[PDB]
Amino acid sequence: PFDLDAYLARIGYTGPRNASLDTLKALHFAHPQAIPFENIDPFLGRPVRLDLAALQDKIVLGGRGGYCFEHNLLFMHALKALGFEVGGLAARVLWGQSEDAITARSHMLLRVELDGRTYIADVGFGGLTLTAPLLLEPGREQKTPHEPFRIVEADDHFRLQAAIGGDWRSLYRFDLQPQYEVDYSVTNYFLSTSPTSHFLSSVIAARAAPDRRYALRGNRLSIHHLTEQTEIATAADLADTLQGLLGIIIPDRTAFEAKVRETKIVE
Repeated sequence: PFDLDAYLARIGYTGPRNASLDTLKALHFAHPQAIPFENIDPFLGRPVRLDLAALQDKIVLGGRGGYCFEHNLLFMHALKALGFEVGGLAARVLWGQSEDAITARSHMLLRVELDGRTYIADVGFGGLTLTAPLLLEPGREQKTPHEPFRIVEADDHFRLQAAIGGDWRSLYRFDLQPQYEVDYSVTNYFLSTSPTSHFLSSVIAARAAPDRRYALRGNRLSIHHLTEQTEIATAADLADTLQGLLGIIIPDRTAFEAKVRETKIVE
């Protein structure tokens, strides 16, 4: 039982409620501005629950954010409640540098079928949040409220890329294998509890705005203008940046400052 009314209020959406491309675009823009990307719970060693009541409690009622499964499960339920035809996908993250040739299928996105065309939707990528749905058409450069994006087709996957700094940079790679909640729950368990997850060893946060994007990785704050960099020197500063600048909830401030020391994010 999904509370569509509460969700649209959480994201500040007052437009028409229907299963149109105009609506999908307004939701895709509004969601990552209103609901931050963050791993506060995993960083603090608390569990991430993916069931729908737990998601609404945390994010909608509780005003918090989340990482990809939390964002995209939520978006999926809302789109389904609005009457969109929607399925889960999974992706391997290519953004940044990995110690793996092939990285794990650690990211979730969505496919949306609109008048017999396939779009992808993804309001939960931490590296760089997409702010518009994208047509699944290889090669085609697609305008969004922020950067241009494109999907390229390789041997047996699609790669989503964004135009950043004059380069096409790959966010992740995916195929069309369908994913269900049970599949995400396995990956979620790994990412929120394995000592090998970077979601446990550091803070990762992001939020979109009209003119800019905010990104925090550990002690590095970046503001990307439609690019200011601050290095955060202390746990108190990190917490103030999270809570003040980024609108992120820290549910246990002393456990937070204590974790920041253990991980030496700031040291």
